[PDB]
Amino acid sequence: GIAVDPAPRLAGPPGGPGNDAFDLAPVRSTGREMLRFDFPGVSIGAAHYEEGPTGATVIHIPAGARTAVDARGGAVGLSGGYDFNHAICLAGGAGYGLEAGAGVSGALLERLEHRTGFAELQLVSSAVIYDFSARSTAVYPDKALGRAALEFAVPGEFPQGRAGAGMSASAGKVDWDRTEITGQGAAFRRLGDVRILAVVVPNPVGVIVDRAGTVVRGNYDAQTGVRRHPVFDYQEAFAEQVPTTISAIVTNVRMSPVELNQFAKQVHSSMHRGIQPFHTDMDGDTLFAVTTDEIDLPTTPGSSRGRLSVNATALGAIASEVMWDAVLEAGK
Amino acid sequence: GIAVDPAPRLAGPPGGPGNDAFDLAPVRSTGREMLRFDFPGVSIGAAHYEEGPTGATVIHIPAGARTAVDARGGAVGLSGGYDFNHAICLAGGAGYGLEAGAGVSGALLERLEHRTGFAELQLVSSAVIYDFSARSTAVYPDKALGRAALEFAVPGEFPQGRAGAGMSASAGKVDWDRTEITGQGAAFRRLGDVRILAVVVPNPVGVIVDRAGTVVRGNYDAQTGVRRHPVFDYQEAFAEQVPTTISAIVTNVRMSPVELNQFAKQVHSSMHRGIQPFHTDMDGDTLFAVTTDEIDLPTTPGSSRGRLSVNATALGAIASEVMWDAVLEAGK
Amino acid sequence: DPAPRLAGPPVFGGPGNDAFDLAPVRSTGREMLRFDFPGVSIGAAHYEEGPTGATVIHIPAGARTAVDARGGAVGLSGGYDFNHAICLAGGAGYGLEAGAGVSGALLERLEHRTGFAELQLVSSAVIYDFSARSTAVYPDKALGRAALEFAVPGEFPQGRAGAGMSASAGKVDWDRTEITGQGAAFRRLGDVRILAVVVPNPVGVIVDRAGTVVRGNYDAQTGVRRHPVFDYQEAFAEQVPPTTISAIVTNVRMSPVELNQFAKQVHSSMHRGIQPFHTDMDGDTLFAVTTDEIDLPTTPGSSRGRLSVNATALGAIASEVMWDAVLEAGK
Amino acid sequence: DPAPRLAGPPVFGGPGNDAFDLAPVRSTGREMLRFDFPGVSIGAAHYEEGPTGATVIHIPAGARTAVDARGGAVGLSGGYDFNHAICLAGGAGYGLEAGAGVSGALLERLEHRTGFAELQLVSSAVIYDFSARSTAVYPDKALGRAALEFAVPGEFPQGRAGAGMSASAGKVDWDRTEITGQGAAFRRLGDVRILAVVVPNPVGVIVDRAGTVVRGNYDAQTGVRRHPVFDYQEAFAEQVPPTTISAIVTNVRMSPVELNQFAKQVHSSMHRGIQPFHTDMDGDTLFAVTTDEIDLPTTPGSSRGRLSVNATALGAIASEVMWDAVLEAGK
Ligand SMILES: [Cl-]
Ligand SMILES: [Cl-]
Ligand SMILES: [Cl-]
Ligand SMILES: [Cl-]
Repeated sequence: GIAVDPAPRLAGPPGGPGNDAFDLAPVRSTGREMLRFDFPGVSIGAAHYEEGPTGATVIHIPAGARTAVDARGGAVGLSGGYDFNHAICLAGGAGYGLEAGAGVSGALLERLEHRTGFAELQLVSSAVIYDFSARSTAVYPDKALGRAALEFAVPGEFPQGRAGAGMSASAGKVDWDRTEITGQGAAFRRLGDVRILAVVVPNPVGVIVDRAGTVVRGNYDAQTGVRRHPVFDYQEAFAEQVPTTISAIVTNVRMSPVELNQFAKQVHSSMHRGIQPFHTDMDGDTLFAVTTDEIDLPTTPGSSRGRLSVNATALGAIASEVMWDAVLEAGK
Repeated sequence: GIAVDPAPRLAGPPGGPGNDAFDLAPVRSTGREMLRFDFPGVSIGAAHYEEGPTGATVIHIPAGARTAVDARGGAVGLSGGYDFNHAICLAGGAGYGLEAGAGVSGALLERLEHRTGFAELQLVSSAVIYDFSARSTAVYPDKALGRAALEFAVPGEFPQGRAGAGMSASAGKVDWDRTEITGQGAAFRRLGDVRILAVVVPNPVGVIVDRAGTVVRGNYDAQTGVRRHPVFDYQEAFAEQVPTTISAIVTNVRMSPVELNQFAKQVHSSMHRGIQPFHTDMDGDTLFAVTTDEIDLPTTPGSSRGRLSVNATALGAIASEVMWDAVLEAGK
Repeated sequence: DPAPRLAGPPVFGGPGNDAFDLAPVRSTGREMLRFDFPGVSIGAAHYEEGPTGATVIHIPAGARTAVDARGGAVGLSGGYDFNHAICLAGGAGYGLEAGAGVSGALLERLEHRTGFAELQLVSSAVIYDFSARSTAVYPDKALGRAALEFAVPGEFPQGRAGAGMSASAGKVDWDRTEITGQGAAFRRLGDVRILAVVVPNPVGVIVDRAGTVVRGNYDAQTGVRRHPVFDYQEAFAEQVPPTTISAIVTNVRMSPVELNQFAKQVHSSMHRGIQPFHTDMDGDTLFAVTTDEIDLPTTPGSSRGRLSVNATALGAIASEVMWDAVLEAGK
Repeated sequence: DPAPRLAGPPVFGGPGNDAFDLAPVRSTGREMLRFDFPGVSIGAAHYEEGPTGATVIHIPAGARTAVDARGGAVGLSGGYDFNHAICLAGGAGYGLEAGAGVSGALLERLEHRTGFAELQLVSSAVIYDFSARSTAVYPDKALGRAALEFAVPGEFPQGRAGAGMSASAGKVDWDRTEITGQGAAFRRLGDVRILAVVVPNPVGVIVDRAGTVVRGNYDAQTGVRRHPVFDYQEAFAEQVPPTTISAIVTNVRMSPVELNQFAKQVHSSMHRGIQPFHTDMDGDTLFAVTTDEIDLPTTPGSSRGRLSVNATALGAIASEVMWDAVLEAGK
């Protein structure tokens, strides 16, 4: 059970200098703690500019992996969106921060010795959060930051908390006076040979909610010292006036394109448990579902626990709980 | 707080005669209780065949209303899917049960005196659940049943429980030995002049879960007398072997097509709180978001409860809680 | 240029299904196309009282399907990724009932078995053909049942037959709209089979490969058909300021991604023979169906070129089979 | 038939961006199109070292946009429903970097303000143009910045210019692929303005309105271009068994649903001038952009017909402006 910290992390009231105002040196992000996991073939790197503060987080899978993209929000900021990726790049800096993905792409082209055959094309999908209201600069994750995240990527490690894309992520935006800093978060599970890793950068309009139904991050009211569910503010506002989260889930279980896409949708929708409201017009919510195609499900779905108990739906259910864990690490 | 009944309603272990084996007479469904609400312009009718047992539930809005359709599942059964509807028809009988919608359509053409100008076209969207494993007949909602639901429709009333499309709906299908009968369910809220009505026929692969996180319908294990979360069965199955919900939300608040579509997605995803897992490959999950375009939101979204507190996202949040209530009435 | 078939002014006011004792007629159209495609049957039925009809493609074994619903006024039921039949019909929204007739009849043939892997799946799409006649009659359950019962292997009745009974083209102004028809074409290449079925009811006109307008937007004042774009641009100079439903069925194995992209390609290709097309006023809908009997080779090469045997290539061949079908429809 | 411009065999092995001191060149192409469209600017820049380039449409006030991404190999960034610029580029995936250069330069012009309603939005799409040259050079940040800086109102450099520097057509076999170009066209009708920009790098060929293949799939053995479908069907007889990126910019107000359906229509219409099109091998992507300055009348009638002034009608006019653009590209 994740020990979330009850103390407030109000982001504060929302120009400022841009990138070239500074001599920007990428910092390898360590965050508050390192998650360690065992998943050969998948590396994660995180880098930030302290001058933002803002960052990027890169998932490198050099073999390339089949990918489904679930771009559910109404304000999505997305590059590539490919159904096969060598890397995924998550970044702050809103639409400007997609540039970090170009830094990754360029650097992978260089590792391939600038080979450009169709089958050699290095494919990176990027998505962004708007993290500018959480700080007083206009610094964004650029080319050099994306390359540095890629260079910093190591297998079996993830920096929890204020790190990479999560450096100035924040939640709960009915009013900015009640918005709190979140983080990024990851969690991982091995069942048999099955491996599931979840990565998340929740910058939601809504709030982070734990399995008991407590609001644990975002919409902190300084006048009461309490975090209410946004619906309460929304209903009072209506009674008076009338009259983004970016994520990845990576598994080693083979799924067809159709399965993987429905998997993506299932795990994504499940995140409305831990973030509320979710998939709003104001959110750019995007989830990447990625399989390394290492392990087959059985032909038939049966087990002592039910006829319909082993299949891609079952794995979605299990992966959804890994994701919830990741959202809670980010809000911790 | 909805007093769900803890007693089990196991559906039982899953041919049988079809429609014409019987002299099928539509029954006006009354269910276990009538919800009463005030929403001029929207009528609901429910009819069933006792011989199924199976039913249909029809939302008649004779003025016609702008509609967004969120067909999220992997096994959707849908007819029309129109962005403007005179009626919505929900039915059992799987794909065969879309015929009820044709019964509605034909009967509306007759009220219009068979006028067929472009602007006079009567538009009905239909969606279905597969409810055949809950009974031992092959009877399905037909033309005559849809017409009878339409004829039975009255304003300001909804039959809760085993009624209309919810007559043989059931939940929790990791194994059919643990599947329970659900129902249909509705709930309604008036804030100021704003009216929100929710209607739901949850026939999920997953289970119905209340606001405290208790599983309250589906995946009842007769050997333990308890309902576990499906994830527990799924994880045990994996450790061992390796190595549909149809709904409507109707409001009187004007929304543009773009808003209404994102509204649909938001409220739909929120239902993964009350049904888990949701939006799976095995589900045909479909939500209809409908506005009668009677009341404007304010131009600006501000209030004493926050700068971003009155808008279509806020209304999604409020409508999501009306929907949860409706899912709980269905599982009650 | 062919003789005109102007629809004439729409005479709304007329009797609907309940006013008649409606008798299904097996459509024979103007001529029969004969082809060899084992496991595919086609049945066509109409009511003279409309006149209006439905055309059903029956594939008993069931076949994977991709759906490209492109217009802004689509009228579609099911849209399944696996189908035992496809139902095309007039009657606008109301003709979606014909498909329920097919679904019901198939269930009876399956002796009312209902296990999740035995459900009989029918996708249906419709055209609005009310303006081309003076009744409110639409293809109902019984007419869908009749078309399935009338289905035989390797025949297709061309012209005013089934769903093509009252299809029409060229709707810049109703005074220049012409009756079309339904149309089919078939090509076999080694073991590769491609059947194209089409029911054009376009806002636009049918155009042949020389760029001639061959059906729709015929001006009785001048004796000549015009491309709609000439009417449109003149309309704009003056005032500012002052559906097609189709199936492509083949026996080549394609993955769901491949078949989907193939459906999109062939569908777009039809803007060569119908113009304009995929408009907000159309409900254009194409079903791509494969019986999954023949493999494409593992690599795409041949004496005709390195990227010459693949799904895009089939796309291109099928696009011509489809253009032939549209032209039969308009003939 | 025009003289051939065969690309020649792809000579992979060559130097990339880091091997050069890359100097942006303002593209002038083969000739300048001049037009009058207040509030729209176009800038084009290339590196000779590729050769490869980027073309940027700048709309300072920002404009509503619909995106139709149709191919099975799309390479797209942003895809926003509101844009201050559109960036088209070679370099395949890698050329999406040019758009980040534009985004960065716009931010500087906005003095680094970052409120949610002042974000500078750039959508970018790319073609793979590596096979048409012998280097790995791609349009980078600086090249995107250069094209935005080079932007002026009412000019468009036709031909090998900007993103069209190494665009090519006709990819049944690389030995028959021909260099294309980029192309634009402009039509004004009363106050109604329509600009069409296109960068065809199709697997298919460019075809004119008479149905002639005018660029791509040229056989040096015979001196003649072929429609790909002839190669494909012969390939199949033998062996079984044995991208275009574009913008349509107008000043007419359309609702988001209207503009979207309009984008889809115009995009499909391009299967008349490029064949095949919307294939799984293409990343075909079209941006429909409106400056929202002129209203369509409330009802659609005119002396040219009852349904003659509306968004479908604009669709049809814009489809011809676009075909002119493709032909300029291939010229
Ligand atoms: Cl576990
Ligand atoms: Cl309330
Ligand atoms: Cl049969
Ligand atoms: Cl500017």
